[PDB]
Amino acid sequence: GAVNRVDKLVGREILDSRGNPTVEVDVYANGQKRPVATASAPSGASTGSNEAHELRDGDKSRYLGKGVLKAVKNVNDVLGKAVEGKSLENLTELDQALIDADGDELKSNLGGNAITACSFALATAGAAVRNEELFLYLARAFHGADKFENLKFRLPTPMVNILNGGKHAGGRLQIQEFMILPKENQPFREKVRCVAEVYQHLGKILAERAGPSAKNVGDEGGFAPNLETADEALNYIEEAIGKAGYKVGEDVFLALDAASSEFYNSDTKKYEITQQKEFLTSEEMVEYYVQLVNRHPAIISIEDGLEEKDYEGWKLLTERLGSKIMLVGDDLYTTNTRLIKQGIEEKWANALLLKVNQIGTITEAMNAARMIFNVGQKVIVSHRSGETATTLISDLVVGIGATHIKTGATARGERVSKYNRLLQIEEYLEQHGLLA
Ligand SMILES: O=C(O)[C@@H](CO)OP(=O)(O)O
Ligand code: NA
Ligand code: NA
Repeated sequence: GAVNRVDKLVGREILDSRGNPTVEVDVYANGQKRPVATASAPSGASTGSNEAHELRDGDKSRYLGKGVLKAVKNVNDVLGKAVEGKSLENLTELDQALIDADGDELKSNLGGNAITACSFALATAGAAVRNEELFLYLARAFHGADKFENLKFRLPTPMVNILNGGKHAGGRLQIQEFMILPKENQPFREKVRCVAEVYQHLGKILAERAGPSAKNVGDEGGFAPNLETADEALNYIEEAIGKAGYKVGEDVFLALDAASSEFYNSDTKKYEITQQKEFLTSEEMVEYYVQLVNRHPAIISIEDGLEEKDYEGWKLLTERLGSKIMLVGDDLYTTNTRLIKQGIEEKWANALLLKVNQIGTITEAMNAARMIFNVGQKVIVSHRSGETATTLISDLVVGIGATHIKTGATARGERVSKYNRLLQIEEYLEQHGLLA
Protein backbone atom coordinates (compact mmCIF):
# COMPACT_ATOMS: atom_id res chain seq x y z
CA GLY A 1 0.00 0.00 0.00
CA ALA A 2 3.15 2.10 0.57
CA VAL A 3 1.44 4.14 3.35
CA ASN A 4 2.40 3.12 6.90
CA ARG A 5 3.92 -0.22 5.92
CA VAL A 6 7.16 -1.82 7.10
CA ASP A 7 10.11 -1.33 4.78
CA LYS A 8 12.53 -3.34 6.91
CA LEU A 9 13.66 -4.07 10.44
CA VAL A 10 17.25 -3.64 11.62
CA GLY A 11 18.44 -5.34 14.80
CA ARG A 12 21.25 -4.21 17.08
CA GLU A 13 22.97 -5.46 20.22
CA ILE A 14 22.78 -2.78 22.94
CA LEU A 15 23.33 -2.74 26.71
CA ASP A 16 20.40 -3.06 29.10
CA SER A 17 20.32 -1.20 32.42
CA ARG A 18 22.41 -3.92 34.09
CA GLY A 19 25.13 -3.79 31.46
CA ASN A 20 24.08 -7.04 29.73
CA PRO A 21 23.34 -7.27 25.99
CA THR A 22 19.80 -7.06 24.75
CA VAL A 23 18.09 -6.64 21.39
CA GLU A 24 17.20 -3.23 19.95
CA VAL A 25 15.15 -2.93 16.72
CA ASP A 26 14.84 -0.03 14.26
CA VAL A 27 11.71 0.09 12.09
CA TYR A 28 11.85 1.66 8.65
CA ALA A 29 8.59 2.65 6.98
CA ASN A 30 7.03 4.89 4.33
CA GLY A 31 10.19 5.02 2.23
CA GLN A 32 11.82 7.19 4.90
CA LYS A 33 15.62 6.89 4.97
CA ARG A 34 15.94 7.05 8.76
CA PRO A 35 14.07 4.72 11.17
CA VAL A 36 10.61 5.84 12.23
CA ALA A 37 10.99 4.12 15.61
CA THR A 38 13.43 2.22 17.81
CA ALA A 39 12.64 0.00 20.79
CA SER A 40 14.32 -2.79 22.73
CA ALA A 41 13.50 -5.81 24.87
CA PRO A 42 13.97 -6.00 28.64
CA SER A 43 15.42 -9.04 30.40
CA GLY A 44 14.70 -10.73 33.72
CA ALA A 45 17.29 -12.12 36.07
CA SER A 46 16.14 -15.65 35.17
CA THR A 47 14.17 -17.38 32.40
CA GLY A 48 12.45 -20.72 32.98
CA SER A 49 10.37 -23.36 31.20
CA ASN A 50 6.89 -21.76 30.92
CA GLU A 51 8.24 -18.56 29.37
CA ALA A 52 9.45 -17.33 26.03
CA HIS A 53 13.03 -18.52 25.54
CA GLU A 54 15.55 -15.69 25.82
CA LEU A 55 18.09 -16.44 23.06
CA ARG A 56 21.70 -15.81 24.09
CA ASP A 57 24.89 -16.65 22.22
CA GLY A 58 26.74 -18.59 24.92
CA ASP A 59 30.09 -17.40 23.55
CA LYS A 60 32.08 -17.14 26.79
CA SER A 61 34.53 -14.81 25.01
CA ARG A 62 31.81 -12.12 24.53
CA TYR A 63 29.85 -10.57 27.41
CA LEU A 64 30.51 -13.61 29.62
CA GLY A 65 28.29 -15.68 27.31
CA LYS A 66 25.34 -13.22 27.25
CA GLY A 67 25.66 -11.78 23.73
CA VAL A 68 22.55 -11.56 21.56
CA LEU A 69 24.11 -11.61 18.07
CA LYS A 70 22.09 -14.70 17.13
CA ALA A 71 18.82 -13.06 18.17
CA VAL A 72 19.87 -9.88 16.33
CA LYS A 73 20.59 -11.92 13.21
CA ASN A 74 17.11 -13.45 13.46
CA VAL A 75 15.67 -9.91 13.39
CA ASN A 76 17.67 -8.97 10.31
CA ASP A 77 17.21 -12.25 8.43
CA VAL A 78 13.85 -13.73 9.45
CA LEU A 79 11.56 -11.55 11.55
CA GLY A 80 12.18 -8.45 9.46
CA LYS A 81 11.31 -10.37 6.30
CA ALA A 82 8.15 -11.73 7.95
CA VAL A 83 6.69 -8.24 8.50
CA GLU A 84 8.03 -6.44 5.40
CA GLY A 85 5.19 -4.83 3.47
CA LYS A 86 2.69 -5.36 6.30
CA SER A 87 0.64 -2.46 7.65
CA LEU A 88 1.84 -0.71 10.79
CA GLU A 89 -1.78 0.01 11.70
CA ASN A 90 -2.74 -3.60 12.63
CA LEU A 91 -0.67 -4.69 15.63
CA THR A 92 -2.39 -8.09 15.93
CA GLU A 93 -1.35 -9.04 12.38
CA LEU A 94 2.24 -7.86 12.98
CA ASP A 95 2.51 -9.84 16.22
CA GLN A 96 0.98 -12.90 14.57
CA ALA A 97 3.55 -12.68 11.77
CA LEU A 98 6.33 -12.66 14.38
CA ILE A 99 4.77 -15.62 16.22
CA ASP A 100 4.28 -17.62 13.03
CA ALA A 101 7.81 -16.94 11.79
CA ASP A 102 9.27 -18.55 14.89
CA GLY A 103 6.71 -21.32 15.03
CA ASP A 104 7.77 -22.72 18.41
CA GLU A 105 5.62 -22.68 21.56
CA LEU A 106 8.41 -21.26 23.75
CA LYS A 107 9.70 -19.01 20.91
CA SER A 108 12.96 -20.93 21.12
CA ASN A 109 13.74 -20.99 17.40
CA LEU A 110 14.16 -17.25 16.77
CA GLY A 111 14.27 -16.15 20.41
CA GLY A 112 11.63 -14.50 22.56
CA ASN A 113 13.90 -11.50 23.09
CA ALA A 114 14.03 -10.91 19.32
CA ILE A 115 10.23 -11.26 19.06
CA THR A 116 9.49 -8.91 21.99
CA ALA A 117 11.90 -6.29 20.69
CA CYS A 118 10.22 -6.42 17.27
CA SER A 119 6.75 -6.23 18.84
CA PHE A 120 7.76 -3.20 20.94
CA ALA A 121 9.41 -1.42 18.02
CA LEU A 122 6.59 -2.18 15.59
CA ALA A 123 3.94 -0.85 17.98
CA THR A 124 6.10 2.23 18.64
CA ALA A 125 6.42 2.64 14.87
CA GLY A 126 2.67 2.27 14.28
CA ALA A 127 1.87 5.10 16.69
CA ALA A 128 4.71 7.24 15.30
CA VAL A 129 3.65 7.02 11.65
CA ARG A 130 0.05 7.75 12.69
CA ASN A 131 1.27 10.82 14.63
CA GLU A 132 -0.54 9.62 17.74
CA GLU A 133 0.31 8.83 21.34
CA LEU A 134 1.48 5.25 21.78
CA PHE A 135 -1.07 4.56 24.53
CA LEU A 136 -3.84 5.46 22.06
CA TYR A 137 -2.41 3.11 19.44
CA LEU A 138 -2.26 0.37 22.06
CA ALA A 139 -5.76 1.16 23.38
CA ARG A 140 -7.16 0.79 19.87
CA ALA A 141 -5.39 -2.58 19.48
CA PHE A 142 -6.64 -3.76 22.89
CA HIS A 143 -10.25 -2.59 22.64
CA GLY A 144 -11.06 -2.44 18.96
CA ALA A 145 -11.99 0.68 17.03
CA ASP A 146 -15.62 0.81 18.23
CA LYS A 147 -14.84 0.77 21.96
CA PHE A 148 -11.76 2.95 21.42
CA GLU A 149 -13.62 5.80 19.68
CA ASN A 150 -14.89 7.52 22.85
CA LEU A 151 -12.69 5.75 25.37
CA LYS A 152 -11.42 7.71 28.35
CA PHE A 153 -8.25 6.84 30.23
CA ARG A 154 -7.04 6.43 33.79
CA LEU A 155 -3.54 6.64 35.16
CA PRO A 156 -2.21 3.71 37.24
CA THR A 157 -1.11 3.57 40.78
CA PRO A 158 2.61 2.81 40.93
CA MET A 159 3.99 0.06 43.16
CA VAL A 160 7.36 1.53 44.02
CA ASN A 161 10.27 -0.63 45.13
CA ILE A 162 12.26 1.11 47.83
CA LEU A 163 13.76 -1.61 50.01
CA ASN A 164 15.14 -5.03 49.09
CA GLY A 165 15.95 -8.20 50.98
CA GLY A 166 16.52 -11.81 49.98
CA LYS A 167 19.21 -12.47 47.36
CA HIS A 168 19.68 -8.67 47.07
CA ALA A 169 20.97 -7.89 50.56
CA GLY A 170 23.39 -9.16 53.15
CA GLY A 171 21.03 -9.68 56.09
CA ARG A 172 18.79 -12.61 56.91
CA LEU A 173 15.62 -10.88 55.67
CA GLN A 174 14.23 -13.17 52.97
CA ILE A 175 11.26 -11.20 51.57
CA GLN A 176 12.70 -9.82 48.36
CA GLU A 177 10.94 -6.49 47.74
CA PHE A 178 9.20 -3.85 49.84
CA MET A 179 7.15 -1.29 47.94
CA ILE A 180 5.13 1.80 48.66
CA LEU A 181 1.90 2.73 46.90
CA PRO A 182 0.44 6.25 47.07
CA LYS A 183 -3.28 6.58 47.56
CA GLU A 184 -5.28 5.96 44.40
CA ASN A 185 -7.60 8.98 44.21
CA GLN A 186 -5.26 11.84 43.34
CA PRO A 187 -3.41 13.15 40.28
CA PHE A 188 -0.57 11.01 38.99
CA ARG A 189 1.84 13.93 39.35
CA GLU A 190 1.09 13.92 43.10
CA LYS A 191 1.52 10.14 43.26
CA VAL A 192 4.95 10.54 41.71
CA ARG A 193 5.91 13.35 44.05
CA CYS A 194 4.73 11.42 47.11
CA VAL A 195 6.74 8.26 46.41
CA ALA A 196 9.81 10.24 45.31
CA GLU A 197 9.78 12.17 48.60
CA VAL A 198 9.40 9.02 50.72
CA TYR A 199 12.24 7.43 48.75
CA GLN A 200 14.57 10.38 49.40
CA HIS A 201 13.77 10.34 53.11
CA LEU A 202 14.41 6.61 53.37
CA GLY A 203 17.83 7.03 51.75
CA LYS A 204 18.75 9.74 54.25
CA ILE A 205 17.44 7.65 57.14
CA LEU A 206 19.55 4.67 56.02
CA ALA A 207 22.65 6.83 55.45
CA GLU A 208 22.30 8.15 59.01
CA ARG A 209 22.06 4.58 60.35
CA ALA A 210 24.90 3.03 58.31
CA GLY A 211 26.90 5.69 56.43
CA PRO A 212 27.30 6.60 52.76
CA SER A 213 27.31 3.07 51.34
CA ALA A 214 23.78 2.58 52.70
CA LYS A 215 22.47 4.77 49.85
CA ASN A 216 23.83 2.46 47.12
CA VAL A 217 21.02 0.89 45.11
CA GLY A 218 20.10 -2.46 43.61
CA ASP A 219 19.14 -3.19 40.03
CA GLU A 220 15.73 -1.52 40.34
CA GLY A 221 16.91 1.43 42.46
CA GLY A 222 15.83 0.17 45.88
CA PHE A 223 18.05 0.30 48.95
CA ALA A 224 19.47 -2.93 50.38
CA PRO A 225 20.40 -2.40 54.03
CA ASN A 226 21.34 -5.35 56.23
CA LEU A 227 18.07 -6.36 57.93
CA GLU A 228 16.71 -9.40 59.74
CA THR A 229 12.90 -9.11 59.56
CA ALA A 230 10.12 -7.68 57.43
CA ASP A 231 9.00 -5.71 60.51
CA GLU A 232 12.36 -3.91 60.52
CA ALA A 233 11.98 -3.05 56.83
CA LEU A 234 8.38 -1.87 57.20
CA ASN A 235 9.31 0.18 60.28
CA TYR A 236 12.03 2.00 58.31
CA ILE A 237 9.59 2.63 55.46
CA GLU A 238 6.91 3.87 57.85
CA GLU A 239 9.47 6.24 59.37
CA ALA A 240 10.34 7.63 55.92
CA ILE A 241 6.63 8.09 55.09
CA GLY A 242 6.28 10.18 58.26
CA LYS A 243 9.39 12.27 57.55
CA ALA A 244 7.98 13.09 54.12
CA GLY A 245 4.88 14.41 55.88
CA TYR A 246 2.49 11.62 54.82
CA LYS A 247 0.23 9.34 56.87
CA VAL A 248 0.83 5.57 56.73
CA GLY A 249 -2.39 3.81 55.77
CA GLU A 250 -3.98 6.99 54.43
CA ASP A 251 -1.54 8.66 52.03
CA VAL A 252 0.92 5.77 51.54
CA PHE A 253 0.35 2.02 51.56
CA LEU A 254 2.73 -0.91 51.48
CA ALA A 255 3.16 -3.99 49.32
CA LEU A 256 5.46 -7.01 49.33
CA ASP A 257 7.02 -9.19 46.66
CA ALA A 258 8.28 -12.15 48.69
CA ALA A 259 9.71 -14.02 45.68
CA SER A 260 9.11 -16.94 48.00
CA SER A 261 10.14 -19.63 45.51
CA GLU A 262 13.66 -18.42 46.29
CA PHE A 263 13.46 -19.58 49.91
CA TYR A 264 11.19 -22.63 49.50
CA ASN A 265 12.64 -26.12 49.91
CA SER A 266 10.50 -28.56 47.94
CA ASP A 267 11.98 -31.58 49.75
CA THR A 268 11.12 -30.36 53.25
CA LYS A 269 8.09 -28.34 52.07
CA LYS A 270 9.36 -25.48 54.29
CA TYR A 271 9.79 -21.75 53.64
CA GLU A 272 13.08 -20.39 55.04
CA ILE A 273 11.48 -17.10 56.05
CA THR A 274 14.53 -15.95 58.02
CA GLN A 275 17.88 -17.11 56.64
CA GLN A 276 19.18 -20.19 58.50
CA LYS A 277 16.84 -19.40 61.39
CA GLU A 278 13.11 -19.88 60.78
CA PHE A 279 11.37 -22.48 58.62
CA LEU A 280 7.62 -22.40 58.01
CA THR A 281 5.09 -24.72 56.43
CA SER A 282 2.73 -23.32 53.81
CA GLU A 283 0.04 -22.95 56.47
CA GLU A 284 2.40 -21.16 58.89
CA MET A 285 3.48 -18.87 56.04
CA VAL A 286 -0.13 -17.78 55.50
CA GLU A 287 -0.50 -17.17 59.23
CA TYR A 288 2.76 -15.19 59.12
CA TYR A 289 1.33 -12.88 56.44
CA VAL A 290 -1.96 -12.56 58.35
CA GLN A 291 -0.07 -11.39 61.44
CA LEU A 292 2.27 -9.14 59.44
CA VAL A 293 -0.77 -7.37 57.98
CA ASN A 294 -2.26 -7.13 61.49
CA ARG A 295 0.91 -5.41 62.65
CA HIS A 296 1.14 -3.34 59.43
CA PRO A 297 -2.41 -2.77 58.17
CA ALA A 298 -1.17 -0.46 55.41
CA ILE A 299 -0.01 -3.62 53.58
CA ILE A 300 -2.50 -3.94 50.73
CA SER A 301 -0.72 -6.30 48.34
CA ILE A 302 1.51 -9.38 48.56
CA GLU A 303 3.21 -10.76 45.44
CA ASP A 304 4.46 -14.36 45.17
CA GLY A 305 3.87 -14.94 48.87
CA LEU A 306 4.00 -18.71 48.33
CA GLU A 307 6.08 -20.83 45.95
CA GLU A 308 5.24 -20.89 42.26
CA LYS A 309 3.59 -24.37 42.35
CA ASP A 310 2.30 -24.42 45.97
CA TYR A 311 -1.28 -24.28 44.73
CA GLU A 312 -2.80 -25.54 47.99
CA GLY A 313 -0.89 -22.80 49.81
CA TRP A 314 -2.07 -20.11 47.39
CA LYS A 315 -5.70 -21.26 47.66
CA LEU A 316 -5.53 -20.84 51.44
CA LEU A 317 -3.63 -17.54 51.29
CA THR A 318 -6.30 -16.16 48.96
CA GLU A 319 -9.04 -17.67 51.13
CA ARG A 320 -7.74 -15.90 54.22
CA LEU A 321 -6.53 -12.54 52.83
CA GLY A 322 -8.00 -12.22 49.33
CA SER A 323 -10.90 -10.07 50.48
CA LYS A 324 -8.52 -7.60 52.13
CA ILE A 325 -5.46 -7.39 49.88
CA MET A 326 -4.19 -8.04 46.38
CA LEU A 327 -2.58 -11.47 46.00
CA VAL A 328 -0.34 -11.10 42.95
CA GLY A 329 0.85 -14.06 40.93
CA ASP A 330 4.21 -13.41 39.30
CA ASP A 331 6.20 -16.66 39.23
CA LEU A 332 2.79 -18.27 39.88
CA TYR A 333 1.71 -17.35 36.34
CA THR A 334 4.83 -16.24 34.39
CA THR A 335 2.37 -14.40 32.10
CA ASN A 336 1.18 -17.76 30.79
CA THR A 337 -2.46 -18.08 29.70
CA ARG A 338 -2.63 -21.80 30.53
CA LEU A 339 -1.61 -21.05 34.12
CA ILE A 340 -3.82 -17.94 34.34
CA LYS A 341 -6.88 -19.93 33.26
CA GLN A 342 -6.13 -22.59 35.88
CA GLY A 343 -5.47 -20.03 38.61
CA ILE A 344 -8.72 -18.17 37.96
CA GLU A 345 -10.66 -21.46 38.02
CA GLU A 346 -8.94 -22.74 41.16
CA LYS A 347 -8.81 -19.33 42.93
CA TRP A 348 -5.04 -19.34 43.47
CA ALA A 349 -4.83 -15.52 43.61
CA ASN A 350 -6.59 -12.31 42.58
CA ALA A 351 -4.06 -10.37 40.49
CA LEU A 352 -1.49 -10.91 37.72
CA LEU A 353 1.97 -9.39 37.31
CA LEU A 354 2.11 -8.94 33.53
CA LYS A 355 5.56 -9.15 31.87
CA VAL A 356 5.17 -8.82 28.11
CA ASN A 357 8.56 -10.40 27.41
CA GLN A 358 7.66 -13.51 29.42
CA ILE A 359 4.97 -14.34 26.87
CA GLY A 360 6.51 -12.71 23.81
CA THR A 361 4.40 -10.18 21.87
CA ILE A 362 2.24 -7.30 23.06
CA THR A 363 -0.85 -8.96 21.55
CA GLU A 364 -0.19 -12.18 23.49
CA ALA A 365 0.24 -10.13 26.65
CA MET A 366 -3.06 -8.32 25.98
CA ASN A 367 -4.92 -11.64 25.79
CA ALA A 368 -3.49 -12.58 29.20
CA ALA A 369 -4.60 -9.26 30.69
CA ARG A 370 -8.08 -9.73 29.18
CA MET A 371 -8.56 -13.02 31.04
CA ILE A 372 -7.86 -11.24 34.33
CA PHE A 373 -9.98 -8.19 33.50
CA ASN A 374 -12.82 -10.52 32.48
CA VAL A 375 -13.17 -11.89 36.02
CA GLY A 376 -12.74 -8.56 37.80
CA GLN A 377 -9.15 -9.20 38.91
CA LYS A 378 -6.24 -6.76 38.65
CA VAL A 379 -3.39 -6.42 36.15
CA ILE A 380 -0.07 -4.93 37.26
CA VAL A 381 2.13 -4.12 34.24
CA SER A 382 5.68 -4.91 35.25
CA HIS A 383 9.27 -3.98 34.48
CA ARG A 384 12.07 -6.52 34.39
CA SER A 385 15.26 -6.33 36.43
CA GLY A 386 17.17 -5.53 33.23
CA GLU A 387 15.30 -2.62 31.62
CA THR A 388 15.98 -0.38 28.66
CA ALA A 389 15.24 3.18 27.59
CA THR A 390 11.94 1.97 26.02
CA THR A 391 9.00 3.44 27.98
CA LEU A 392 6.34 1.36 26.17
CA ILE A 393 5.01 -0.26 29.37
CA SER A 394 3.88 3.19 30.49
CA ASP A 395 1.82 3.60 27.36
CA LEU A 396 0.68 -0.02 27.68
CA VAL A 397 -0.63 0.24 31.26
CA VAL A 398 -2.72 3.30 30.33
CA GLY A 399 -3.71 1.90 26.94
CA ILE A 400 -5.12 -1.34 28.36
CA GLY A 401 -6.60 0.35 31.44
CA ALA A 402 -4.68 -1.68 34.03
CA THR A 403 -4.81 -0.23 37.56
CA HIS A 404 -1.18 -0.67 38.61
CA ILE A 405 2.34 -0.42 37.30
CA LYS A 406 5.45 -1.87 38.95
CA THR A 407 8.49 -0.24 37.40
CA GLY A 408 11.04 0.41 40.16
CA ALA A 409 12.17 3.04 42.63
CA THR A 410 12.18 6.72 41.75
CA ALA A 411 15.85 6.41 40.81
CA ARG A 412 17.89 5.04 37.87
CA GLY A 413 17.04 6.24 34.36
CA GLU A 414 15.36 3.03 33.21
CA ARG A 415 12.87 3.35 36.11
CA VAL A 416 12.23 7.10 36.33
CA SER A 417 11.74 7.36 32.55
CA LYS A 418 8.57 5.25 32.94
CA TYR A 419 7.24 7.60 35.65
CA ASN A 420 8.14 10.59 33.46
CA ARG A 421 6.33 9.09 30.46
CA LEU A 422 3.19 8.72 32.63
CA LEU A 423 3.57 12.36 33.69
CA GLN A 424 3.54 13.28 29.99
CA ILE A 425 0.52 11.06 29.35
CA GLU A 426 -1.36 12.66 32.24
CA GLU A 427 -0.77 16.10 30.73
CA TYR A 428 -1.89 14.90 27.32
CA LEU A 429 -5.06 13.39 28.79
CA GLU A 430 -5.83 16.58 30.73
CA GLN A 431 -5.23 18.80 27.69
CA HIS A 432 -7.49 16.74 25.43
CA GLY A 433 -10.24 16.00 27.95
CA LEU A 434 -9.56 12.24 27.89
CA LEU A 435 -8.98 11.81 31.63
CA ALA A 436 -11.70 9.53 33.02
O1 LIG B 1 10.37 -10.29 40.10
C1 LIG B 1 9.90 -9.21 39.48
O2 LIG B 1 8.82 -8.73 39.70
C2 LIG B 1 10.85 -8.63 38.44
C3 LIG B 1 11.31 -7.24 38.88
O3 LIG B 1 10.80 -6.82 40.15
O4 LIG B 1 12.04 -9.46 38.41
P1 LIG B 1 12.76 -10.20 37.17
O5 LIG B 1 12.61 -9.30 35.97
O6 LIG B 1 14.18 -10.51 37.51
O7 LIG B 1 11.95 -11.48 36.89
NA1 NA C 1 20.36 -12.13 51.69
NA1 NA D 1 8.26 -10.63 41.26
